[PDB]
Order: sequence, then C-alpha cells, then structure tokens
Amino acid sequence: GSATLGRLVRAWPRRAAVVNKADILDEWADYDTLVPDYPLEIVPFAEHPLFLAAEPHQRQRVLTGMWIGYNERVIATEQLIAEPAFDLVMHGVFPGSDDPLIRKSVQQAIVDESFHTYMHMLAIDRTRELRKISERPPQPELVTYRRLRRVLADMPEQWERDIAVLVWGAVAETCINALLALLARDATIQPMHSLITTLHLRDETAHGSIVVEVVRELYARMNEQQRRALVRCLPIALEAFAEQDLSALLLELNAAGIRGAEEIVGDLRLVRDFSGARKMVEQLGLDDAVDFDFPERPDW
Amino acid sequence: GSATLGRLVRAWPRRAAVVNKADILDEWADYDTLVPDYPLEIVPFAEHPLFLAAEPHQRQRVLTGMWIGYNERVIATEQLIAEPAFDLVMHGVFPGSDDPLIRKSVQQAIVDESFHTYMHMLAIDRTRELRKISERPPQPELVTYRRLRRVLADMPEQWERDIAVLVWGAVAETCINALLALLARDATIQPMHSLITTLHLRDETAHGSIVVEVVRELYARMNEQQRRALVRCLPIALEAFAEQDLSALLLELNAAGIRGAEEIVGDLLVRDFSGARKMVEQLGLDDAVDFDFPERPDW
Repeated sequence: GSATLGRLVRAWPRRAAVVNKADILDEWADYDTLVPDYPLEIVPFAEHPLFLAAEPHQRQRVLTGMWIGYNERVIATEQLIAEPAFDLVMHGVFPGSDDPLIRKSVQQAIVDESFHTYMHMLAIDRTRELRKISERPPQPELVTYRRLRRVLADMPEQWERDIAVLVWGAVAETCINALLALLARDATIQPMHSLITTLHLRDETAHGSIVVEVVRELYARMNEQQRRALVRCLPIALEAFAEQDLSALLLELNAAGIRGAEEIVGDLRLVRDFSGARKMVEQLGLDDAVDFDFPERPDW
Repeated sequence: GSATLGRLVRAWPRRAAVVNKADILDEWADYDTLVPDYPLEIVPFAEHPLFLAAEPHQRQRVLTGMWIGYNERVIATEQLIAEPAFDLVMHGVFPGSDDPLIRKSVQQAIVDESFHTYMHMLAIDRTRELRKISERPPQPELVTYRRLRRVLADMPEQWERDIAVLVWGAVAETCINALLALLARDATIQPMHSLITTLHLRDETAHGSIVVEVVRELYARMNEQQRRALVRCLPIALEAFAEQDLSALLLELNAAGIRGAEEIVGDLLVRDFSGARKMVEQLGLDDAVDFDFPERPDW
C-alpha cells in the first residue's frame, strides 16, 4: 500500500491536535479583553471610508462577528461536508475502501474532525460569553452546501450521490481556506484564536495528503460510470469552493450598525489554496480533463 | 451548571484514551503469539463436553473469533446506537441542548467514541493479520439494534424517532457490558486486548456520568407528549440491553469447525445496570419504570 498513507498513519499520534493540545479549554485562563478577536489586515473593507466612518466599538463588533462567523462556517463544513465523505469511505460503499490502511488513515481523520468541531465550538462559546454577545441572527446556509444539495436533489441513484458526497468532501479537505492559514500566523489577535487555527491547519495539511491517496486508490477500483461521474463532479465542486458569497459580511456589518453596509458590500489574497486539489487531479491523471482554472498558489 | 459535568469536562484531557494512548497501534510491537486473545474463564461453553472434545487449535480459534466478535459488536453499538444519540443532542433538536456545558461534555464524548471505534477496528485488523484469518462470515444484526428498528417502525414520526434514538443511546452508555469489564482486568490475555478495554472502560465510566446529567436536563424541557414517549421508551431499551442472544456464539463454533454447535447453544454475563438505575432516579421515574434491575456485579 501507499507509503504516504503508512507514514501518515504512523505520524498521527505525534501530529494530531487532539493528542497534543486536548487541554485547549484552559487557554482562556488569563483573558485580555483589550486584544482583538480578528485581524483588521485581513478584512476586505478595512479601509473603506464607510467602515472607517464608524465608531471604534462598531468596528470591534464587526471583527468579533467575523471571528464567530468564521468558526460557525468551519463547524458546518466539517459536519455537513467533510465528515460525511469520510463516513462514506468507512462504510465501505466504494470498491477498495475495505483496505486496512485506508480505514486507519480515514478513521484518524474522523477523530481529528470531531476535535476540530470541539475547538471551534469552544471558541464561539468563550467569545460570546466574554464579549457579552447575548443574541446573534441565525446565519445563512453555506454556499458550498447549497451547491451540494442542489446537485444531489434530482440524482436518481445512490451510487452517484455517494460519488458527489465524496468529491465535495475531497475538495473541502484539499482546498485550504485562506482564513485558516492567515488566522494561524496572526500575532495581533487573541492567542487562543491563532492557536486553534494553527492546530487545525497542522491537521488539515495531513488530511489533504490522505485524501489525495485515498481518492486515487478508490478511483482506480471504480467502474467506468463511477469514474465518469467523479470526473464530471470535480469541476462543479471546485467552482462551489471558488465562489465567494458575501452575504455573511452584510449581516455582520448590519449587525454592528455600520451605515452604508449595502454600499460597502456592494462595493466589494483571500483565495483558497487549491494546491492540494490540483495534486489530487494530477494523481488521478485528470490534468487535462477538468474544466477549472486553478488560481495561483498563495504565498502563505 | 452541573458540578459533575463541570468536573468531567475539565478532567477530560487527563482521562481520555485518545490523549493517553493515541499510539495504541504500536502496542503490537514485540508480539507473542503464545498468549491467548480471549479468556476461556469467561466463555459460557468453555466447560461443555462438546467444546472440550474438540482439538487444541479448534478451541483457540473460537477464543480468537469471540475476541473479534466482541470488537465487531462494540463498533456497531457505537456507530448505530451511541453516536446517533450524542449527535442528536449536538444538533440541538431537544430544548435545552444548546447549553455550552452540555455541548462540551457531549462533544468530548463524541471525540471519545470516534477513538474507541479506531481502537477496536485496529484490534480486529491486527488480530486477523497475526492469527491469519482470511475470511469471516457476515455477522448477525445486533440484538439491541434489531429491537431499535422495531420500536422505530412502531413509532414512525420524526419527533418520536428522536426520543427513541436518545433513550437507546442513553441506555447503551449507562449499562456497562460485562465483557468490557472482565476483559479490562484480565492478566492472561494479549496485553493490548486488556489495554484497549481498560482504556474504553475508563472513558465509558465518565460517559455514564455525563449521560445521567444530560438526560435529566433534557427531561425537564420536554413537553407532555415527549416525556410520555421517553418514559414508555425506557423499559423497552432496558429489556433490549438485558436480552441475551446466542446467535453469535453459534457462529463462532461454526467458524471454528466444532461438531454439535447446536447442542452446545441449546444447552446454554449480565451488564452493570447501576448507571441506568441512577438515570431512572434522576428523572424521578423510580416507580414508573417496569423493569427489574439486576444486582450490581462485583466488578
């Protein structure tokens, strides 16, 4: 079997966030209210005159809101997109998925996603308590999940729905959110915010390598119509993860009471790193068969 | 907020198997094939004449099968019974489940169950490799799960189905498998077999405490007709976890080639219900539940 997979399975105890920082709760120990929740430098409208025209506490409420929103979207992605793909592999629904090495690598990833959900859930609860955020509008559906559900809606056959779910999860796990990596390195924000994202990023880098190996092995064992289906679905999943939907920004800005929120939003790097998914496409020998313009590899 | 829930949440990093023995895979290192997989002492037909009249390799193959069978059932219980109940709580379908202390304790439990599945899956894989078992017959559907399907068939509405799933999960997590506890303490079997079960039991002791606290809190917030279904639901789940089904024994004796397997099973390990009894008290359902709780086992 895959030496990459063997190596990833062996490294998991030395690498995983759940093993090496299970005590994340205690990181709020000596909290400092004076330190921001989110870095202004990665806010796209940070220097828009209408955002600058606001009062300092209003800008701070937007930053806090964007931090909470980012954590909400991470949890929804894990729960609705990434974990269901991992679960399908473990269920043995694809030929070749009964392999001990595939099963070990993916079950480890499932433990990691559980702990990721734990960390991000903690981040929301602690922030809401400490910032005294009593109430907050029930946020919109993920654009990525909306696309998934619409693809699946009129699909007759379970075998094809399984392919779509796998591909959506695979793309999610190989296309790293710019906010994950930018938040991870940021020294200006709450140290627990930088830390949680640092931990998640370390695990996600391994998850992308696992997904590349696992998808190669399963595609190789798939029949032609399964293979064909995987191929059609890739560009659709890739475009869903490339698509920016700034509905969340509008709600945050309106929440904070910033005047001209519609103007600021309507007025509008932060691209995902698609390196992993490009490697995935390469490993499948699909380097000319996928209709997607891959963005440049980010500096970070 | 519950002081028990609070203590268990803050102790989780020190307690959790996932933190303490993530490298469980490496425990197979200096592997000794001479050490049995499973203790004869706890095999219900160990002293049956037809079992004793089989060859040494045949009896050792049964022990291997029962160990693998144990692990298969643990995984199935976690996947089909325990995790769904915990997920239901996290999906906030019940009033009062949005509480951050409840969410922390249950999410930590969910991390634990994913790691338990991992441990048990690898015990199966490492045993099958080292003992050279190339094929194993399809296993029977869990008795507990078969009974679950039945109740859900009888109670088909979405809101009914949530309550049944929760109770099924709750009973599973508060009634400790005799085999879990007896394997954990066994000094004669493969050290990693007693280790995995020791680790799982340590976690499960906490989970039982968690479930009693959570279910109580969720009980307070249900409407008349939800409470109704939960109270009527408890004894059926409890009966399900108490009913002893012999079908998996008859399969190990065949997988091993033992003659008169039917007679053996014809001629034929009660859970510790202590945690579930407490759950019943905590709900004030002491007089309401028609179920006869067995005496606590010494272990």
